[PDB]
Amino acid sequence: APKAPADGLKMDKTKQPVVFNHSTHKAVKCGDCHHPVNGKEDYQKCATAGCHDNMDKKDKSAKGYYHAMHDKGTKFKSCVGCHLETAGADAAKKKELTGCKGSKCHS
Ligand code: HEM
Ligand code: HEM
Ligand code: HEM
Ligand code: HEM
Repeated sequence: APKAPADGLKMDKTKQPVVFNHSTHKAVKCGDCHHPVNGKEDYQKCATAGCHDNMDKKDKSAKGYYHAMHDKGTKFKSCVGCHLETAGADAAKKKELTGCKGSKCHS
C-alpha cells in the first residue's frame, strides 16, 4: 500500500509554489486527493502529462492545474474548495486557509 511522504513537499510547477504537508491532512482519505482514474487511485504527481498539465491558469477544464487547485464545484475537492468548507464563517480561518496572499498557501 502507498505510504504518505515526508512533510514539506514543494508544489513548484508555477512561480507561486506552495508547500504541502501530509501530516496535517490525515482526516482526508488518500483517494480524495489521489483520486481514481480509470477506476484506480492514482498516486502520480498531479501535473503529470495527461493529468493536470495545462499551465494556463485561465483554463477551467479538468486538465487545468490552477483550476484543480483552486476551484469550487469540481468532481474531487480542490485545495481551496475544501479549505473554504473547513473555514466556514470564520474570517481568521478564511484568511489562513483560503487567502490569496498572506495565507498558509501563499505568502
Ligand atoms: C494517504 C495516507 C495518502 C497517501 C498514501 C499519499 C501518498 C502520496 C505519495 C506517494 C506522494 C508522492 C507522489 C510522487 O511520486 O511525487 C504524494 C504526494 C502528494 N499528495 Fe499524498 N498521500 C496521501 C494523502 C493525501 C491527501 C489526503 C491529499 C490531499 C489533501 C494529498 C495530496 C498530495 C499532494 C498535493 C502531493 C504532491 C503531488 C505533486 O504533484 O507533487 N495526499 N502523496
Ligand atoms: C494530485 C494530488 C491531484 C490533484 C490535487 C487532483 C485534483 C483533481 C480535481 C480537483 C479534479 C476535478 C476537476 C473538475 O471537476 O473539473 C480532478 C479530475 C481529474 N483528474 Fe486529478 N488530481 C490529481 C492527480 C491526478 C493524476 C495523477 C491524473 C492523471 C493520471 C489525474 C487525472 C484526472 C482526470 C482524468 C480527472 C477527471 C476525472 C473524472 O471525470 O472522473 N489527476 N483532479
Ligand atoms: C491541495 C494540494 C492542498 C493544499 C496546497 C493544502 C494546504 C494546506 C495548508 C498549507 C494547511 C495549513 C497547515 C499546513 O501548513 O500543513 C492545510 C490545512 C488543512 N487542510 Fe489543506 N491543502 C490542500 C488540500 C486540502 C483538501 C482537499 C482538504 C479537504 C478535503 C484539506 C483540508 C485541510 C484541513 C482540514 C486542514 C487543517 C485546517 C486547520 O485549521 O488547521 N486540504 N492545508
Ligand atoms: C486566492 C483565491 C488565491 C489566488 C488568486 C491564487 C493564485 C495563484 C496563482 C496566480 C498561482 C500560480 C498560477 C500560475 O500558473 O502561474 C497559484 C498557484 C497555486 N496555488 Fe493559489 N491562489 C489563491 C489561494 C490559494 C490557496 C489558499 C492555496 C492552498 C489551499 C493555493 C494553492 C495553490 C497551489 C497548490 C498552487 C500551485 C503551486 C505550484 O505548483 O507552483 N492557492 N495560485
